[PDB]
Amino acid sequence: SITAITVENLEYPAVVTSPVTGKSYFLGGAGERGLTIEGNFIKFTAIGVYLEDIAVASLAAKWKGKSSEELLETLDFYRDIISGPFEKLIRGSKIRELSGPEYSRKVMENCVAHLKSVGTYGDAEAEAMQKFAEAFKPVNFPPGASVFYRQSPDGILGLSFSPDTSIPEKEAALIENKAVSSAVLETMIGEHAVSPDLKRCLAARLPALLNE
Repeated sequence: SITAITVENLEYPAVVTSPVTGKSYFLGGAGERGLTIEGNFIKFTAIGVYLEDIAVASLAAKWKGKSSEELLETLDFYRDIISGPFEKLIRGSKIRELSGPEYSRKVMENCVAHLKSVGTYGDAEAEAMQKFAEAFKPVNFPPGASVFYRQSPDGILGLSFSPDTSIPEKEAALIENKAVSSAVLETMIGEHAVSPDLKRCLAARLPALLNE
């Protein structure tokens, strides 16, 4: 009953299933990301956020019967999405070929920013971020290539790279650290998140579901 979303010709299936956890997620939102070079916005990748099907039951309690605008304006709503007792899956597909180290540099920057910001950037998180970086080094993302972030509610971040746009069956690395595990999503729909495109999709699509 939920639609799919195509971003720059890169398609995001309405629903999906993890070959790693066997769980099922539904599309929460999609969008684009890039760089602004002298006023001009140059797109580089498409991003999508999937929420485990059980996420609805969880969110029902506090958000069933809210308006797409009430949601969009309430931070607590997104905190619940970020740190909800379910798995979240984030798929980044490239529009412009970037190397593993190239792509990772910025996101890692935002993750460290968020972590030092909320006072949770210790030796553990630093090392976790080095492992994070380490996993991208041997990789390259030609157009259409994807990166999958599996955010386990158990404080683990699953990392897997795909040559195309389908979910790889094995994960490249597992980052075991609570703070870091949510950092990535935090930089996309958190309070201090730039581009509201994903927040808007979430606020627009969830209401329907939270009623059935």
